[PDB]
Amino acid sequence: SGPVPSRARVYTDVNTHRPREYWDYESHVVEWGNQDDYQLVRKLGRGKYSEVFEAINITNNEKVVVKILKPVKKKKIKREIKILENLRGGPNIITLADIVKDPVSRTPALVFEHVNNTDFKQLYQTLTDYDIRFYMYEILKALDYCHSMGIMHRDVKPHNVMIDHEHRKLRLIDWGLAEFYHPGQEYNVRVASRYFKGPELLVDYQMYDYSLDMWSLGCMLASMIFRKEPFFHGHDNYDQLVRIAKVLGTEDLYDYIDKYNIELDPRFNDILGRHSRKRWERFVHSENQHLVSPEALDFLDKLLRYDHQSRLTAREAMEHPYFYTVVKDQA
Ligand SMILES: COC(=O)CN(CCCCCNCc1ccc(-c2ccccc2)c(Cl)c1)S(=O)(=O)c1ccc2ncsc2c1
Repeated sequence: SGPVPSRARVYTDVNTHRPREYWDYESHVVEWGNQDDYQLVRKLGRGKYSEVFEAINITNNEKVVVKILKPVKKKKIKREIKILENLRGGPNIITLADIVKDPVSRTPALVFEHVNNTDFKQLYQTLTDYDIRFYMYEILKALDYCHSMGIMHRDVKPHNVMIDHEHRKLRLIDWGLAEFYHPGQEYNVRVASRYFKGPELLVDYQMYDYSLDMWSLGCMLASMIFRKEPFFHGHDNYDQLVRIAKVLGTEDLYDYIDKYNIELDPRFNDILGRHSRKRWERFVHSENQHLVSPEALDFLDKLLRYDHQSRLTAREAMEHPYFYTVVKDQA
């Protein structure tokens, strides 16, 4: 039998209609810029595959961020660089400015345009319904753009969204897990961070697509409006699907595995159990009411859905009533 195949409801054949070099990144030659142009100022972060530094380009004296990579397969470095190049100049997409090798350490280093990230202290406590609507709109601009350019990000989460609230700016970053959509293709499922993995990942359904991104956007929206970070708080990959099941109910889950004839690790059968889909109102309190609205919950419900094929698209999301004010305040 085997799993039932799936296509993407949108942007399906986008990459097919492009020159192979667009998506066949293994093909891609990298021209190394001059590592002496940049001097590193201070470390900004550390993140498993990369370290990040603020640095200055002594050619012209512009501030800049350098991401020094830890060893990864060249094919994956190529992949990140091609996607960044393909996406450069796109809405709220980080801008890759240069690529440099240390002459000795041989570690590759991506250089980006400087963007400031306002502290999560000043942010979280002062956001308000409006600001969240705004920035969710900004994220959807990026997701619709990358999806329309045949790319799925595969690691949407707070840590990969930078907000410069002084200048009401937002950038979607860390494209090192993004990959190109191709109809037919079975992809690796152990991608994204645990709280944001869609159910397709958790059940080992590999023929997924851009729709994966929309699940994690939902996971973000959820923890913002209910102020519950992370929203689905699983202790391991299995229990993660249990946390979801405990909100979205087990009935819709099994319908999903049936529709796509997915083989569930017998392990899950003894852990999922029987659960009702919960109404959103039991996550609402006094402390968070001000972010929760009928439109917020309609929007959220239409992202957080086991069946990838039935989640909103990025465009659909942008057209939802939840954003009616941000689309008018921007015209
Ligand atoms: C390894 O990474 C780190 O150590 C942290 N980095 C930056 C990440 C900062 C975390 C951003 N979280 C803020 C955030 C994001 C989204 C929301 C939001 C969610 C739902 C609705 C509306 C908003 C919120 Cl509240 C906060 S970082 O290293 O310094 C850094 C800085 C600049 C830069 N430029 C290109 S890559 C890069 C990396």
